Amino acid sequence: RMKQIEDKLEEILSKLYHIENELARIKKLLG
Amino acid sequence: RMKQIEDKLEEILSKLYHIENELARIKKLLG
Amino acid sequence: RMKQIEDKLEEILSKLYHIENELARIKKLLG
Amino acid sequence: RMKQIEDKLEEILSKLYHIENELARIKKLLG
Repeated sequence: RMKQIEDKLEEILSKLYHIENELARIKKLLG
Repeated sequence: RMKQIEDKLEEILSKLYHIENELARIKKLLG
Repeated sequence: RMKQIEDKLEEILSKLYHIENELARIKKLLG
Repeated sequence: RMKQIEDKLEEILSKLYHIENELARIKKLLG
């Protein structure tokens, strides 16, 4: 339950990693 | 006390899925 | 120590709320 | 698990702060 809990949070922690990658493109796209 | 925990998680999940495509959209909007 | 966890998932939850808005605003501001 | 969960949540906290911060900017540029 708990290891399943900390697993979803490693998940959440990566998508979040992806969104900054993307505000990283946007910035390009916008000068 | 605890189903709540994994219930808010699927929900934090769902959001980031929303955000996912919003950025997709934003990327598109921009190029 | 388990109400702690939840009250954080909520403060995460909420920031995911505002995030949705920044991007729907960014979204309109170009389209 | 206890320390470990609350080693990640506050890494997601921190991260929401900066993705949020990053969007403030996207605003100000965009108008």
